[PDB]
Amino acid sequence: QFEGHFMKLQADSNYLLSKEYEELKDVGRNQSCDIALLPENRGKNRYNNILPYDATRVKLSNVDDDPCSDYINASYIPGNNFRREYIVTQGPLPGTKDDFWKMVWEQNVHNIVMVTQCVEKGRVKCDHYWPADQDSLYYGDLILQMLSESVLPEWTIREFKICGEEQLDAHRLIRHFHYTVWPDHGVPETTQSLIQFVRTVRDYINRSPGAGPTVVHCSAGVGRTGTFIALDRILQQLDSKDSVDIYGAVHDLRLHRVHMVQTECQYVYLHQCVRDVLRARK
Repeated sequence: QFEGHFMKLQADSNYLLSKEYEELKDVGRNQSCDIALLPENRGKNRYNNILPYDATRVKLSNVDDDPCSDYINASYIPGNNFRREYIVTQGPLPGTKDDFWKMVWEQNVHNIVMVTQCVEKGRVKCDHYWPADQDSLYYGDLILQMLSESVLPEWTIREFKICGEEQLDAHRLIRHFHYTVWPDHGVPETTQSLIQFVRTVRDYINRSPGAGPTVVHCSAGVGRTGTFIALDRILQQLDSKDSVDIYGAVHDLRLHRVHMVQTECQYVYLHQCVRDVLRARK
């Protein structure tokens, strides 16, 4: 049934697909971002036009001295199973790296997804915010150590040990999934690459049932990040319900954070992924 739906959307040079995507443009955008606009938080945002909504931002534990110490450019995102299934965030800045790992710890994060390179087309997109070697490093009051690094053709998987400096016995294993082949222009050259990356991450998410939200970020945490989350949601729907609601998924993402699935081309790519999964099965 999806195949016929997608064919009708593509008819007349994607007329109905484009109309549907444009129907989403205003979704969620009347929500305030006043906290992110406070002057004390100005240096904490990578992009002026990509701020979390007050109603869905992730809050850090407040430091007794600074009233704006609770701020990070990050948003809760629902999935098929939980209201706070993901946390989406920007590529950390040098000045927000400690806040990022504080959020990871406080939110009980066990899986982090990164869908960007640190530098692309000579432009800085994300700071290298994890250890480069096997030696331990403090990020604020949290000790981080890279236990392993596995470089595969289309992504890299790292294992980190994290623990607070007070309770060295109460450590946690974190997995980091770095998608390394998103091209400098457009969307991935194949659907198979992001499908299989998503399936890999989801298999690890399903293995940590007590974990907090899965962190997902790119540079701004909206375009590639929203494509990853939408694809994760609809591949689960396809395997379970045998149904698929791409529009509803992107709509729900937009309610929680601006620009999720930021281009029509990314919206098309999601439809092509579903079509390709179905075709491979028929």
